[PDB]
Amino acid sequence: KTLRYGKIMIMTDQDQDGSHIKGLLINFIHHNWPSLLRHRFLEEFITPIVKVSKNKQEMAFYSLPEFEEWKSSTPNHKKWKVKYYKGLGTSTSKEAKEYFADMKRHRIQFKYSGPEDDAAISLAFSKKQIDDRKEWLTNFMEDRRQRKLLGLPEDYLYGQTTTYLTYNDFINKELILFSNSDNERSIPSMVDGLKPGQRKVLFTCFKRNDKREVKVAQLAGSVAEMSSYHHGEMSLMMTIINLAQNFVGSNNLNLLQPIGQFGTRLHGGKDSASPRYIFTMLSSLARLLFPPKDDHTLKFLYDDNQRVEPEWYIPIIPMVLINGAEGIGTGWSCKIPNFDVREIVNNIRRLMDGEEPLPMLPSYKNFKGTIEELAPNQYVISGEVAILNSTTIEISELPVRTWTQTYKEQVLEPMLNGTEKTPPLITDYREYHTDTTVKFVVKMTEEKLAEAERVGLHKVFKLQTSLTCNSMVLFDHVGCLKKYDTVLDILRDFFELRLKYYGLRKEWLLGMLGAESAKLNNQARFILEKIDGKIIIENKPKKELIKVLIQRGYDSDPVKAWKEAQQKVSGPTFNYLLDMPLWYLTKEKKDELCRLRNEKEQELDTLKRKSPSDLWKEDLATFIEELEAVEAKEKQDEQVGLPGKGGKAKGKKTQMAEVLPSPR
Amino acid sequence: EKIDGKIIIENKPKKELIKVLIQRGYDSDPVKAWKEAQQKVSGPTFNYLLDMPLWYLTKEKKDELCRLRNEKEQELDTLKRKS
Amino acid sequence: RIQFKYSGPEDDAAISLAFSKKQIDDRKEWLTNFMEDRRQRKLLGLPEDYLYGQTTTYLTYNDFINKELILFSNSDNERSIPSMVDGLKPGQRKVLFTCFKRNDKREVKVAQLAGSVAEMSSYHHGEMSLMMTIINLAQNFVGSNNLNLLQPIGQFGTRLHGGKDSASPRYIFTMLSSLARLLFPPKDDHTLKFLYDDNQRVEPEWYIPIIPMVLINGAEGIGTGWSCKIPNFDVREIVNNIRRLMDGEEPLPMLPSYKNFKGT
Amino acid sequence: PLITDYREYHTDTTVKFVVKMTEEKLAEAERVGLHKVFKLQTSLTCNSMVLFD
DNA sequence: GAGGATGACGATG
DNA sequence: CGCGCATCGTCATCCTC
DNA sequence: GAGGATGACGATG
Repeated sequence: KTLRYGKIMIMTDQDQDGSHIKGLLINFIHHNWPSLLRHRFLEEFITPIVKVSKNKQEMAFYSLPEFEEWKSSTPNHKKWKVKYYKGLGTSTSKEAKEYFADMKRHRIQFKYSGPEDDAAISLAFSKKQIDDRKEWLTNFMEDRRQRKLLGLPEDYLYGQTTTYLTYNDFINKELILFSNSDNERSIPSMVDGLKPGQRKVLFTCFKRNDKREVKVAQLAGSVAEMSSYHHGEMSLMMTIINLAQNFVGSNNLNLLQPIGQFGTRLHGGKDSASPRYIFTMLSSLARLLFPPKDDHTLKFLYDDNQRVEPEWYIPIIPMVLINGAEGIGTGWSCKIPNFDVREIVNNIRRLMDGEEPLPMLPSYKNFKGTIEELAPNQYVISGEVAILNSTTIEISELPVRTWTQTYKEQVLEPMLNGTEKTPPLITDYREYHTDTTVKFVVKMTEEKLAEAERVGLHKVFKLQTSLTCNSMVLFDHVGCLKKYDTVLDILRDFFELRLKYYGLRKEWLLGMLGAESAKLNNQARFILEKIDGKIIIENKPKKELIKVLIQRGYDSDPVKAWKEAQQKVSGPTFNYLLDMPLWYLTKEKKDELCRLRNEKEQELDTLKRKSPSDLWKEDLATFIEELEAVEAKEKQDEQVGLPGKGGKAKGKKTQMAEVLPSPR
Repeated sequence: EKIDGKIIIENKPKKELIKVLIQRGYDSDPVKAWKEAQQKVSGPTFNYLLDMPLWYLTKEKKDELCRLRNEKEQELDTLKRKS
Repeated sequence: RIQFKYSGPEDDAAISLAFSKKQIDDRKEWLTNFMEDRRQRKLLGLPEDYLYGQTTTYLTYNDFINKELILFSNSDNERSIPSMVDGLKPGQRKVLFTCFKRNDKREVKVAQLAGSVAEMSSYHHGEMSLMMTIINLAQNFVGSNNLNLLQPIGQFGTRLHGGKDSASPRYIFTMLSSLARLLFPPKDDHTLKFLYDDNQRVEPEWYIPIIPMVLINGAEGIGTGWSCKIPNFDVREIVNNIRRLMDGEEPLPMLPSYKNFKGT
Repeated sequence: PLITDYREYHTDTTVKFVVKMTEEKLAEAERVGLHKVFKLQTSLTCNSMVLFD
């Protein structure tokens, strides 16, 4: 009674986001006041997610499995007018009046019995129960896989009216969906290495041509309109900005072109302007990375009866090894550094040959720093320093994760003045930083330089960086998570998954060329028959024309046949034989068609002659030519970024060999 | 004219075809003329006389065109008659 | 980096000219003189004068007031009050032209439409003003408008609290109305001459509606030198008045009317 | 205090006012004017008829 | 009973 | 992603010595 | 000299 309130009612949407807020609130309350979980202190308010209406008849549905059961149990499909309720802006005051007209349906309390539930309350909030959560997610994934294989429908809540709600089912049924969704959206798969947001953006970009430039804010709305994006607008724009970043230490191959200020390498890289201030344009590499002919390979999802993006893609190279996968999710995580793009082609060629591929080293574009690996899955990265004189010194190259403002505030300020425990190390410093390169006119006492050398230049200035790669967990082609050991095994798995598709593409291409080939052959035969002359065009009925076309061995539309054999794999159709203008009756058109019909025959004979092998190399040849062109453009940009200043002076430089602490 | 039959379609060069189209009183594209007389207000064009599919050679298409050509004449006469 | 120059107290009068509540007629004469000079220069084809042609060390206040701020005054006056021919402001004009560019059979988002309008109409006034203009075009409740060009989809603000309590432009949806097809027939596209900016076909300077919009939705414009405030009227009487005028008789006096309003 | 009670049963478009008042004060309100006391009158003038030709 | 003071306002910064 | 100060000018109230 | 405490982080609320 002393408290200002007696009951706490929280309300969220039917999405999984509210589950996290409810869990955090339960944690905040139970952490200090467990005894208040038995006096009707907490309750819940719920909202609808979808409503059907036909002939002034409405039905309420609060669960997606409930909607699936309603579809499986009712013979009316498309008969009911459906209306989705993703957010709060859709509902109106007239609906709120009906919502508050029935309290016993939405206002539901909770129930607590036995201390065992508290363990579950701690399960999602204990830093010492990581393996327990791992087993929990594994059990749920196995159960979902088994239920999907057996085709048995899963269980859901809010089927009928309820007065209370047990915590055990609350944790085991609702928050687990948020955990699964966060894990699915946080870490990309191993097949394409693209997150769902990047996937939606790239699919929307593929939908159009975009010959000219386009705004980011304008593109975000178009992406959200077709990709069914329901996560606000800021996250999508942030993902687009991350895709746009291509500076040193961020990415190695982007899908866009840098137009505007996308954040510099000086202050965090997050100092970019508004998405409407900046412009963007699609790159030329995406055309070769994802060939259009692969659209008939994967099966798209069916949401809102709309053709949407697929679940993954089939790139020519694993993107995780070129741009890095930094994902943080529940149960596991993923952090893979970058590598060299040139070595990937040589490794793939060696694997196609059948030889053991050479070990790779983490590389970065525009980075001259050497990396030595002493222990497996561990790397040491150091920069380069130049000693011009016994007093002056300059840092030539900085290691990865080195920002100008942070490095300055964390190194120069303690070294310049005398701190509480350390004397002033440096005497002077200058920052002549360019757009990409750095300059340090730093002076130091000659006597202190000997001590700095004895201790270590990389050690005193903190130029060494250690990283370990152990979380090699990625989504498999099936959907499972497996902790990997080496990169070469991932390359071999990708190679097998890619080899599986050469035959599929060959089967799709074979016969499809034959269809247009037979179509052109029939058209040429019709032209030759007209030159000879048997079909009278004197106002003859279409029925006699179709009868003659059937009696003279003319097939129907092959394109219609290939279209019919796509969803699951009157009478005849002859529109294509009558939709031809009179230009076909000219000598030049006939002469060019006589060889156009054989231009396809040449490729068809080549496909019948070629093997599934020797195609990957021919596909990579154009890609290597385009990559050399892109590198030439990058060198041209460097020439643009050339002010006219003198080259860096040659000077003594050394790399420290840290003792190996034998970690892990 | 095709029903009567004088223009041979046996791989004749386009030059002879254009010469025949000029000699038989066939004008150029009127849409091109109205487009030209819009900004400030090779030789002849006959693409529209050759971009027609074979469906025009059917009885039903000819019968419907015979009245479609007069559907516009009715509105043209009405415009010439109305104020 | 250019400094300024001050000579003589007379410039202070100009400094007060654009900032005196007792010199309204003086500003009116000033705008009138500028408009007459611009009309004469355009008719004679003589090029006007401009500043910053060569390097300058100082800048006199008299020319500063008479040459630079006057352009802002003219632009604000041109963009604030609509014309008498169509009664549409330049923002509404750009939005309606962009809407005419497409068909829009289904619904569309407001925030998504604003970018498409800004992309083709050469809009350079941020994004908030365009969305606010779209919201004002969307309002159709009692006491606001009598005939809109859109359809009410969502919460466009109620008649209880200011009418400005609407949600985010992305929260709400919109759809083109069916009356616009009859108000602006497509065949009128060959009548007006469009401007040529960026070598691109853009919206015209005005439109030719079947009825004066100022008498159906009101023109509330506040600009420099003058303003405009016209109340609403009845739509049924407009047709009778136009028929009587086509006949050649003296039209009857009208009375300000409002949709769903029984007040005399 | 002029009024004694009031209620606001407002719909989406229409309004409702269950308002009570002293019968004696109603006579004074009538003598003064219902539109005047409750401020229901609104005056507007249209003089700025300036438009772009 | 009249004049200075207070908001109504609609596109833009 | 909601939070908030103003401009140009015109006019309806409105209240006190 | 080792273990708890402090930030690095990337999509979303």
